Amino acid sequence: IEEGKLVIWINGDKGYNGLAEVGKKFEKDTGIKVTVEHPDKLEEKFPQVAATGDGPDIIFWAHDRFGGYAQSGLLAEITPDKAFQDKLYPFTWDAVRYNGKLIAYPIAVEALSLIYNKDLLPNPPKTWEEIPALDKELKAKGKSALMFNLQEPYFTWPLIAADGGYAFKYENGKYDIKDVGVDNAGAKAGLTFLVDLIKNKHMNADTDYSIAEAAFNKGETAMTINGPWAWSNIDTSKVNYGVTVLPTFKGQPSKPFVGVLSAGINAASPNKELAKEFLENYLLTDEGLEAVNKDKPLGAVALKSYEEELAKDPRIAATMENAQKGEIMPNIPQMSAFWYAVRTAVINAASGRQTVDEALKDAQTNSAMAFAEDKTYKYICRNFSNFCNVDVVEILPYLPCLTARDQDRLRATCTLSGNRDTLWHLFNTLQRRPGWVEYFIAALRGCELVDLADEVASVYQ
Ligand SMILES: OC[C@H]1O[C@H](O[C@H]2[C@H](O)[C@@H](O)[C@@H](O[C@H]3[C@H](O)[C@@H](O)[C@@H](O[C@H]4[C@H](O)[C@@H](O)[C@@H](O)O[C@@H]4CO)O[C@@H]3CO)O[C@@H]2CO)[C@H](O)[C@@H](O)[C@@H]1O
Repeated sequence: IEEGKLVIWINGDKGYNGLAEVGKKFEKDTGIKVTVEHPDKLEEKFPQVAATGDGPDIIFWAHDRFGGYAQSGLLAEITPDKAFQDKLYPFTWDAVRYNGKLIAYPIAVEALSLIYNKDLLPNPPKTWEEIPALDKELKAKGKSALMFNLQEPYFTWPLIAADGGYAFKYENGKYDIKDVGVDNAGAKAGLTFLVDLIKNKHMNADTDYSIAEAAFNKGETAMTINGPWAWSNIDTSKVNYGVTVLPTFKGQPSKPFVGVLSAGINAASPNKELAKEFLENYLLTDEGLEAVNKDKPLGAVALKSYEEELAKDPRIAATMENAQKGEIMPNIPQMSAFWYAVRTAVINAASGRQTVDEALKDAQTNSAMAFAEDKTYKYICRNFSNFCNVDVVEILPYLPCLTARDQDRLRATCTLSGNRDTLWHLFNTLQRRPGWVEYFIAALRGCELVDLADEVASVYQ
């Protein structure tokens, strides 16, 4: 990472050109060049490159990713004084507080809304259940009722959660990792309804972000589901649109997962004070946020002074109405595994590779497995010295989850670097492999390391 400049990563659906304008003004005042980038998969690349001390100085994503980054030591603790904290809504700071520390700056609150074409549909439906018949009628004039992105579970979550789906149960001050709601009756009813929409040819399983967007902005579909960032493309299309509350399902509100766009500082950045100055004194001002918002709308901003004006816009009131009905996402490290499991479930059920019941059963099983394995791997790392009696060569015969290639590599590592150094690689390789914990417990018992085996079983439970 280069000292004396700032490199920023933000998602390609956000106003990165407006952000670049804030960076130019920063450069004008400070002499520090700001490069804004929107890499593909930046939220997956970040933890890869940052672990090795590279990456951007500043990373923007919704807050659900940041607990995972913070647990890995990838983020600097942010240090706004009390006066600056006072500028932003307390509930937005709560989104970026992880184990008692502020780990990012909150930018804006995002919730999905129903966006509809007033010329095709002056009175949008209050319920999901009326969408099939509306589509049939619209199909008669060469249009459709509703298209939205079916490739990302974020857009389908509001419907899965409506009748009772949830990610993690919050109870007694904490999210319960072992109480997960993706395979209860409410979750199945929501996904079943979506699957039925597809089975009945009211939607297409491969509709994605760009397909849904093009159709809506060209007047071909009467409704879409999207967030505030999509509004400026609709503005330039001259579709006459409204933004309103999501349709209800089974008489209950759709419950979108609410994201706080947040900006974290790379723990490896040599430019932490400059990054703090940029974020506090340039971005989180009326002018900084205006510049970004004018490019792609941010949603309900964290900055009170600016939000007082945005709150007067019906599209923002609708956003916050949908937010009230949904839930702020957890920022916990288990969030990414939850989302991966739900993505697979929705795509498998929509495409017909699995029934809804198969798809959600696997989502529940596979996410619980992920949480438990990640926790065990984290425990092995923090307690490495407990495991330094483990002899890599002795343990390999009991680890059939390792491929022949894994075994040869580990042998070579052992030859070049010794057993202790190889143990780290052993654990790192195991955790990328299916069913590793059971076999690792077995392998420890096979080597007569019963207390160690029991200690692993205990953490994995
Ligand atoms: O399965 C391979 C795919 O994996 C990658 O996507 C993952 C992410 O890495 C996870 O973080 C998660 O994504 C969440 C996201 O964290 C969450 O904030 C929300 O994202 C919204 C966002 O808040 C909003 O601002 C706007 O940009 O839309 C986003 C959704 O498109 O919801 C996401 C889940 O949909 O899970 C996904 C897996 O779904 C990788 O990037 C993919 O390319 C890859 O196919």
